Amino acid sequence: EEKILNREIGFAIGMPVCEFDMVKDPEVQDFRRNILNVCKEAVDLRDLNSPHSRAMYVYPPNVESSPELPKHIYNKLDKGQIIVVIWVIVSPNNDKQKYTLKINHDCVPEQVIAEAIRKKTRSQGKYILKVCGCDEYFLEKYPLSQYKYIRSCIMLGRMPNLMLMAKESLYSQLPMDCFTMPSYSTKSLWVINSALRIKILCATYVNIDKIYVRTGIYHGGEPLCDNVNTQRVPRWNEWLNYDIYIPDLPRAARLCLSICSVKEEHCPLAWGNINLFDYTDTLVSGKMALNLWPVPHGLEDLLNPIGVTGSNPNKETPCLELEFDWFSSVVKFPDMSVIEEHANWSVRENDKEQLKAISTRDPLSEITEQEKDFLWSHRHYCVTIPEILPKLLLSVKWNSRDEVAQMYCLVKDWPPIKPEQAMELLDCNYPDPMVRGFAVRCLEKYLTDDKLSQYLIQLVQVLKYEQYLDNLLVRFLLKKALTNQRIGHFFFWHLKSEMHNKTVSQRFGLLLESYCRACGMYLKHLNRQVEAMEKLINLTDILKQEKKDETQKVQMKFLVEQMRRPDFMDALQGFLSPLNPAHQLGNLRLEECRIMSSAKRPLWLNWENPDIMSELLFQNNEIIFKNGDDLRQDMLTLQIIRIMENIWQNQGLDLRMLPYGCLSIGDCVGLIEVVRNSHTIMQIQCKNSHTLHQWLKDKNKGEIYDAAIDLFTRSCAGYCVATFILGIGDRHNSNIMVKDDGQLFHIDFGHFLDLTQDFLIVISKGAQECTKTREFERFQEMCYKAYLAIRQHANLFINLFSMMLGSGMPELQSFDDIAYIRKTLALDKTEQEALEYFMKQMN
Ligand SMILES: Nc1ncc(-c2ccnc(N3CCOCC3)n2)cn1
Repeated sequence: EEKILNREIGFAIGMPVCEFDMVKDPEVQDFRRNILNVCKEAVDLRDLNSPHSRAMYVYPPNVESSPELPKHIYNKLDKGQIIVVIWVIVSPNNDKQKYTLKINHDCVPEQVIAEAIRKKTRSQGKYILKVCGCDEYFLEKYPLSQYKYIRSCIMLGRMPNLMLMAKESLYSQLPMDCFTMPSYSTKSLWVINSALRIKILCATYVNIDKIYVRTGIYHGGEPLCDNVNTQRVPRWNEWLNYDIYIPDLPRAARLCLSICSVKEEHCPLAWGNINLFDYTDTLVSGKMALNLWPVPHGLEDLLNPIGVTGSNPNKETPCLELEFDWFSSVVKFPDMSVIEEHANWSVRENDKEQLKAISTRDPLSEITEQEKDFLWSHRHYCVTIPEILPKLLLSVKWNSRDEVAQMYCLVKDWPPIKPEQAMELLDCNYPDPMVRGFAVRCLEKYLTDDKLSQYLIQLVQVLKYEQYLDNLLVRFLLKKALTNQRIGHFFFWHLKSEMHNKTVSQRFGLLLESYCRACGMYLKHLNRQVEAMEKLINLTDILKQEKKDETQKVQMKFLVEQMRRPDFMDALQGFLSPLNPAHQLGNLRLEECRIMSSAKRPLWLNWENPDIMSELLFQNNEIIFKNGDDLRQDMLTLQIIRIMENIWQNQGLDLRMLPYGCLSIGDCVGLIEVVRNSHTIMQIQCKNSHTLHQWLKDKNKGEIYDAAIDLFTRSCAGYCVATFILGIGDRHNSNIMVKDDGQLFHIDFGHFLDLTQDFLIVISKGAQECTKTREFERFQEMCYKAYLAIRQHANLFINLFSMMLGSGMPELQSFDDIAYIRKTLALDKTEQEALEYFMKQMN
């Protein structure tokens, strides 16, 4: 019954569900019950047009955001038509019959199926089209070229191989749903005319010269008043008085505490932050016990205002007891109507052009005090340039309820903005729940499932910035994960991979419980993925701890011996790939598995593809399992590279990049996708500057030589511009790879935000004066055009990095690290001045 489901949920999260039942925090138990509404809404969407809607949840169409094909992709077609191969399995003997078609690139799946039926019968709608070799279906009326698989075949010049499948054969393999409910289911702040005061009672569990408590009232990372310290001494029993009146406290105000140690040398020993208002909008009052957190490396200040809000779950840590005033009644933050009343009671063409100039500045551009006052005075004209909302929100004095009431009214009527601009309002700079709610509404209105999958790692990270467990953002993400299994799969893994981090364990564990309770039979597939990953984690841990010093041959004897055990073989075969759940990982080809001699000794694993038409895609799936490397920098880099490639493709610049798959599975463990038929530059050379070009010529003889040199040039141009803008380091010949067809790509992105002679000879087709050929001038023009196209999209890139500021990545800890892109992109210069800077760097 439910005891079975709770056991399976526990195995998926890596935490027994009864641990959440034991938590007495009312916010936790209210979240567990209230999130079930989102679960029921999603389950209802899945049964609305059953069984078609159930099939589209499990197998959502993998399409691009727009049906429009860029001019250079349309040119690859034959008079706007594509040649596709439709296969039909005609049992007995499982015989494969192919029928080749030449149809319009925008033909919907049913038109393609009808043309195949016509060609077959020359010797109605109870069929569906599947991609040969993987579990990807064409279940929706999109034009064929919009499907990522088809669009990928047009570019690349490959032939689409689709399979005509009986609609009944798919629907019968979909499970029967249940999603049954679990067993676990005043005065106004503005009338308190006193300044804020908080009593610091005593600190337990605090085993140099003296100790004191450092405190501050903050809104985001910005202090609303000066910091106040207790006396150096531990019992203080002292009331701390702040230079801020209670009615001027914004809704997202937080108390940031610290226990510091003392030409005096100061150092934080522990920190803790408390929301001044709880999840029910009640101002905190009475006694409270805050368990503090250890100081994170590289703090550079006495307080941590960006850090997680709430008491440390480990109650055997420094515990600071605090007392808040009680004003005889429960104090609440005023209703929207009350705020509206106070906002009302609070009240040139050269100026319109000055607002337009400020509006075009990037998120990290400095806005002077004169400019902040200028923007705020024209706050009413600003509703006509909606892209200026983030700049106007920074101009508001958040410690003044008169300005904040007026800002709330402007936000309540603000025109919707594009998702990439609404995402800037979801970083740590904008804590206000009305600002954050506006941003989420822009995402619900305009974010496609495609763009949501693309920006999933920033949206899962910005969940950590929410003040409360139940919020608009988490409800949006969970609804999208519970209505699109491809989004849900990555949503599950992005959360699970952070369960080891205790500052987020509770939030992410509760969110994972809701997801597992409502995802349906996919939980059984997720448990197989989790079980295979645990066997690999334990195995690689035994290798890196016990058999660490033994030889590679002795380690391989142990790996084969461990992997041949029944328990291990069953766990490592017949499960979906966490890198791409559309790929089934059948039988382990142990003869092809090897312990690599690369850093941290990763495992190169090879599994058969059990698809009946595996030969039309890939017969074997090769994945690297790594233990010891933080795959988060690689994830972020590969996401940026994919975004840069789309910016170039859509602007008509055909620069082909290779953002191979890379999923973090937990604490410094992950999977990396093996790009088939690839070799490092060092391998090509060790099997002189003219060696590389010679290897490419031996592999590509004839007309296919021109294609390989062109592809090499384009891919090389994209990676020179990308590595430049991002400041990617350690670009030696073992981190740069090349494919049989000339495609160049980089690997291992351990360094970010800080052209060999062999490539120039390949680009110039063999010439000795390579830097003087016309091919080098054409390659140089590609770089300049690629550089300027990305510079036009700088606000997107600055925002995608800014959302990663609180991930804990050593390379991105502050806005000074993101400022590296402001220098390479030369955002403080003109388009002509930036191109000349880039040209000087290239020359
Ligand atoms: N973090 C990180 N990322 C990638 C690697 C790595 C090392 C060796 N080979 C590959 N390749 C094989 C060819 O396909 C592309 C992936 N990757 C290592 N560490």
